[PDB]
Amino acid sequence: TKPHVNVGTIGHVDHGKTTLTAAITTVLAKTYG
Amino acid sequence: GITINTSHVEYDTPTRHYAHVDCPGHADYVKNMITGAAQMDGAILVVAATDGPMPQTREHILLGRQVGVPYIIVFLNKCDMVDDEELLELVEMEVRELLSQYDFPGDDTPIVRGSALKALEGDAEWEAKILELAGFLDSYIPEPERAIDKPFLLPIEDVFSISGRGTVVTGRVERGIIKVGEEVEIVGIKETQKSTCTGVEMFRKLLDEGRAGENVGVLLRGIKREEIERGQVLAKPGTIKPHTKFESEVYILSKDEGGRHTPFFKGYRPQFYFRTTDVTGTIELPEGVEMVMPGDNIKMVVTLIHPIAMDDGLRFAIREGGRTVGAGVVAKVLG
Ligand SMILES: CN(C)[C@@H]1C(O)=C(C(N)=O)C(=O)[C@@]2(O)C(O)=C3C(=O)c4c(O)cccc4[C@@](C)(O)[C@H]3C[C@@H]12
Ligand SMILES: Nc1nc2c(ncn2[C@@H]2O[C@H](COP(=O)(O)OP(=O)(O)O)[C@@H](O)[C@H]2O)c(=O)[nH]1
Ligand SMILES: [Mg+2]
Repeated sequence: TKPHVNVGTIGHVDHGKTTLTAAITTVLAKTYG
Repeated sequence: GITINTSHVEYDTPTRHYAHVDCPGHADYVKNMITGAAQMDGAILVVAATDGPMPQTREHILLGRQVGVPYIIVFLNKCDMVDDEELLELVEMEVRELLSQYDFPGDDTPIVRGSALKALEGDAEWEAKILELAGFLDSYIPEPERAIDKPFLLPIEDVFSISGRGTVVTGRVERGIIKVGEEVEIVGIKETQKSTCTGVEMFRKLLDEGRAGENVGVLLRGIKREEIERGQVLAKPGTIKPHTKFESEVYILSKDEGGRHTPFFKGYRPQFYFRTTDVTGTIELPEGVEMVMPGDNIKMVVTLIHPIAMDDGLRFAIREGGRTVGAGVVAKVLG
């Protein structure tokens, strides 16, 4: 079973934290599953 | 209670599984980081290349240092807007400096230049950068240490004396493992006492060992049920020491969250809830501040009336007669 790591996006408002979060999720599934 | 706005998403890379938080506003980040609601083994600092660092950028990094986030990876976003190799290099230098300012290795810190927007739209030249970031999540953040691998720590929730067998302390093992026969220390409040685990029971079923996460009862060799004071903890000898003075970051609930209506000033002596009890303490605010408003977060040096077993990162509540008025994390112990 895979190691589990907790991360998160911090930074100033409107700099892209949430959009990047969506991107990570998308690109990763698309590429590895 | 504390109002908290968060997003929790999970995803995978070929070798690891990730749990990722994202909060809408600055206040959320503050509340989350301090209350430990959202704990992080590593953080992704997002900085729009168009605006460069900003106040919250700085504040988040500082908060990170304070609450104990060990690593930070940077993602220069909105690069699909800039096109001056010169400009970007500028922003980077700014950021690395900024990280170094707060003791993060600004030089060795990975910085990916990308575009969250384009990547999301499907443009593969940009999706590439997302994969690069993921690579750093995998390589840069070391695999975190599991609860069971840490030294034994058990916050005592109650005490009992079972006839002819001895004194039984109960509680949930916070971390590590305790095996019958092992020697343990009782630390906090009074002077550290030593003893031997002569047994581990759980609803009469006799056990071998008590493991992190389990609600067990630990049997102690010759130590009266009255020598145990509320607030003390059971721990692997020499792994945790009692302290009274520490520096910390705190969030003071707003009126709406059910906190104070009025600000407090120097000389405020509230009670600090550590695991199981309140412990009164004095407050040293930073220079220049003479009053703290409800809803503010502030650096604060605290001095406890009795010593409590603690290490960097321990969370606590500030209470005014049972009522919770604030929450904090121990940024660094002093004595
Ligand atoms: C266009 N976009 C997708 C959304 C939006 O309309 C936003 C806005 N400012 O108008 C966001 O900020 C929006 O992009 C955004 O940042 C949102 C959030 O960050 C979160 C987080 O982190 C946690 C819980 C809920 C939200 C959220 C529902 O407010 C998110 C809404 C996002
Ligand atoms: N051009 C461009 N716009 C972006 C990029 N990432 C995010 N945005 C936009 O910037 C806005 C703020 O992004 P958001 O993720 O909501 O920022 P947050 O407040 O940090 O969550 C959103 O409307 C996006 O459309 C990017 O890489 N390029
Ligand atoms: Mg957001």
